[PDB]
Amino acid sequence: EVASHRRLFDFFAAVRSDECNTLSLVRFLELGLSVACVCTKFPELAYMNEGRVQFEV
Amino acid sequence: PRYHLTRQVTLTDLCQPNAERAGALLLALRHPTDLPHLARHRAPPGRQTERLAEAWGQLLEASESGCARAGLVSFNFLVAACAAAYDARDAAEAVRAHITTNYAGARLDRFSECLRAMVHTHVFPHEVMRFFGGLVSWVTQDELASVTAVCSGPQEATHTGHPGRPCSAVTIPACAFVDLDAELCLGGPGAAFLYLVFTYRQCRDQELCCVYVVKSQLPPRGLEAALERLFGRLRITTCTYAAFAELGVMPDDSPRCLHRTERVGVPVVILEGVVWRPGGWRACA
Amino acid sequence: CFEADIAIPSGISRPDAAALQRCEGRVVFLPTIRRQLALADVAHESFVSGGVSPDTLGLLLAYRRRFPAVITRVLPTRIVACPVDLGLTHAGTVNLRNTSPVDLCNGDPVSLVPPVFEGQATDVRLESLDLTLRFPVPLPTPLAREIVARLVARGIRDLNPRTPGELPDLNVLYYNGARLSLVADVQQLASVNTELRSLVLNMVYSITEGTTLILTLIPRLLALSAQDGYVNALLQMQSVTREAAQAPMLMQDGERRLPLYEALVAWLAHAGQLGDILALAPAVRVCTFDGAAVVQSGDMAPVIRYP
Amino acid sequence: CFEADIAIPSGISRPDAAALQRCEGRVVFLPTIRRQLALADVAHESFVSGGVSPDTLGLLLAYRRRFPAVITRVLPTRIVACPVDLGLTHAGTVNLRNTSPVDLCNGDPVSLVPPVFEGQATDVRLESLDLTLRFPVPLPTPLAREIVARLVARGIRDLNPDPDLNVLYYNGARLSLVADVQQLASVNTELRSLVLNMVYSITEGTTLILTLIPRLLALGYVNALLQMQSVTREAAQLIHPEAPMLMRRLPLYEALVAWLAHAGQLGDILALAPAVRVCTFDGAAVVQSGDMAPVIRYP
Amino acid sequence: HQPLIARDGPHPVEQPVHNYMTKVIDRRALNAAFSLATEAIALLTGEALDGTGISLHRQLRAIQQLARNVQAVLGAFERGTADQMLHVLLEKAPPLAL
Repeated sequence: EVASHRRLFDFFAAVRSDECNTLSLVRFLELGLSVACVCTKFPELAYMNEGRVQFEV
Repeated sequence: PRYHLTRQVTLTDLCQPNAERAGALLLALRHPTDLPHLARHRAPPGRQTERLAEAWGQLLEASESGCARAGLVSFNFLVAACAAAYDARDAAEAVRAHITTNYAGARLDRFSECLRAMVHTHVFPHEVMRFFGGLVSWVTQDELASVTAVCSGPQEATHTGHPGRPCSAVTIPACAFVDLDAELCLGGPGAAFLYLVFTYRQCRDQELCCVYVVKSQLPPRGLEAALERLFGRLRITTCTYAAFAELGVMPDDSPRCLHRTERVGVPVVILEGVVWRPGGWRACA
Repeated sequence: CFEADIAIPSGISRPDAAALQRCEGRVVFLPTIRRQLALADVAHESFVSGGVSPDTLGLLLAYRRRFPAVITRVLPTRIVACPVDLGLTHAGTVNLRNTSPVDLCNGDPVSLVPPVFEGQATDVRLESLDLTLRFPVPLPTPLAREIVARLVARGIRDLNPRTPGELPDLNVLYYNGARLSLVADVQQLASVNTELRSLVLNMVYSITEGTTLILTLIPRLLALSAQDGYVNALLQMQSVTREAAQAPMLMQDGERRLPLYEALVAWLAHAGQLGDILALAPAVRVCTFDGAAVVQSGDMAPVIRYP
Repeated sequence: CFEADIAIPSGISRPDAAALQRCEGRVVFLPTIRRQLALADVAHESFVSGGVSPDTLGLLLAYRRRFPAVITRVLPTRIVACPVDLGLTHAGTVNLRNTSPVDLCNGDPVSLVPPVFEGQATDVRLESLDLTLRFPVPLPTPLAREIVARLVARGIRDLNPDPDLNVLYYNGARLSLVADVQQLASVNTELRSLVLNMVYSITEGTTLILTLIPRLLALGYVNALLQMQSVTREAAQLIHPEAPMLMRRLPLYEALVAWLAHAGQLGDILALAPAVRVCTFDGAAVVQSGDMAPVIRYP
Repeated sequence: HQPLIARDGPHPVEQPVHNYMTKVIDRRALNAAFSLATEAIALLTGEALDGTGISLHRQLRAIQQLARNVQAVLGAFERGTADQMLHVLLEKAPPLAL
């Protein structure tokens, strides 16, 4: 889903891994509103060809 | 295996790669002590075959072979020596201001005589000074030479980015803006196919010599009719003019450039990323 | 491979998607080197020039200035093609489809010829994308060089009439048996004319000064005719050599130029190159790993580099 | 690379074993590319094509037909060769044995016939199973195209007799083409069929063109441009040859294909295309006879 | 050690040649091979996976491709074992009318 999702993303590069002063540091992240405007989500799109949604009014 | 190294030990009587750039389109000098004999042969007898017997003999005067044979010819050494020959003057002659201040026209003046003497007795300068590569390393001594300047496919212009993190290495100059002939002004997207053509004029301009690179997205079968068109030096009759081999593919037309900064201000074209298909020569018409 | 793709641009006739599946191993002439390209320059409507379609000699000249490409894998979204002119660096020996009536050999050079056969038109039609497709016919190269000389000389007979209407058709071919009849429908003149001129102009330069001494030994040829087998079989019946039999011209300047050796050089320069300047260059060679000595019609033969 | 194995057959002698020790690094031709092969596909006895021994034509048909293989390491019960024709360009460095010219740092050497050099040199015979391995000669592209047109020119003066073509200097050395004492009398009978091929393709076409072009231009862009680049060349050849020689359309155009069919044969026969390249590393750039050389795959 | 029927009479004496005769072993190839596609190379190693069971499900359909192929080539030797015996018997078989 989410935690199961990137757990193979870290592993994919992991098996591809075999294949005078400080203050050199800045930090960063961005979430929270990163789900609000999105205003829905389906995760896990597999090998897919066509997505249909039909409307009945 | 998309990485190779080649090495030939010669003199710095020729190119002096310490005086060259990191990127130079080096020729060898295959059959170096040759051509007293083929001066006599392969020509009709109205050519007075005792000319090249002395002509190359004055070249190595300016440069005894010893155990370090005469070879590793620069790209500069043909452009400036033909600068007075072909149809570009005071701009191709800026290559002579590049050589004589860094390399020497003493070796040019003996060889510009050869460029009127080799082509005289039908000893045409194709299939002599065969292609070697792009001057990777210059592990040469003071007055002697030991160069690794790899042949052998695309790896010469891949192994340029990997060695130095800052900017780019070699990046394959054209060494004259008059050179890299801007053929196909009928412009479109694709990949570039580079070739090495010696265009001649036999007894009209008194055995003309020319060295420049073409620019085309054209096959070898679409290049020979492209060698019959676009020329004005047809006015000959002997024959077998305009030889060419494959300098290989530049698999990008986007990375060509326009500069005048090198090493004397000489115009120069950056060409990044090249499949160096070594190719083969052809000279019949 | 230096991968090059051609996408499926707009819509699909649902059986015709399967028609693109059975074209695996065929050849696309795409006049570029692209990372992506439309399917519009692919078909024969792009082979058609301004207003007029090429003849089977013009299609040779149309297949001159374009680039062949091998169908590698067929997706419903794209078709991955490998650029024959550059990307033949395949130790995996990217595979081709033989669409030809001749069972070939092992070890043949293979050059491409337009469809000119009487029954192997290779015409597949797309109506959703209105395009016509002529696949080239891969053939062995001596059999390929036996064809192009016929079709130009058939168009040489398109310049002059003169003779009675019963002409030798140039339309019966011979491979070990196997009577082949091809199509003679239209002969465009400029495709004949430019092909005829290089047949003239190269045969000009292929004669030299020392060549003339060989012409003296034409009566020497028939002296070997009635005294061996090899020569008499070499001497053709439909030849001018048996017809012309029914001298140094001194002009000797210097005589240290090797005049006889210099004759065979420039003759080979232009008369030695007559198959490849008229037709397409061979770069495909028959190479099967299993020890199979021939490759059937319709098979998938492994393909190696320039001969 | 894809190393291929050639099987040693049954009982051979130690000099037959030592004959296999004097060939480590030669050139070998084979019909198919099966991962296990036998010696029966290798020998000169496997070159029979019409029931007789092949000539230098009959070899150069096969020498342009079948496939080169270079033996890296010799073995009991096997022969390991990493073949040239498989692999991507400029990979899989292999090692050859030079013969009398140099093989400089470049040159792109070409396999060709033995009897253009000493015929019973490099015709190494196995004594026990009684077969013959005639190894081809690896000559570089300028001189390989040079010597092929000289002996057939020497075959002309040996054909119907009444300078000396055989000196042929290299860059430094003087290359003695003539191995007189027993070879040259075998030369003009082992290039015997081949000289007829270089002749008959000349006698046909020149006597065809002089009844083609006068039959053309009046039977117009190709008309005036016929002698445009041939002014005082073809009309001068019409002045020289048509006078001191002799002079029909429906057999003529039938002969048009047939000569040019023979022409397309000879281009595949002649000119000796490069197959493998010398472009070494950290060498003296100049190879000598009997010494190895790092040789890379594709021209 | 062949028998002797050592004779009476002045015909000369029998002599037991208890000779050692040798033979010679041959060498045979018996080669077999099997394909493997352009996919299932990242698969069956661990490169092209995901948290989807579909990634695991097409990882199954490479395993059920090899699991039929490994028995096919390991079968082909036991099939090939008998086929050699039919050659090496018939190579030393004279025709029984003679």
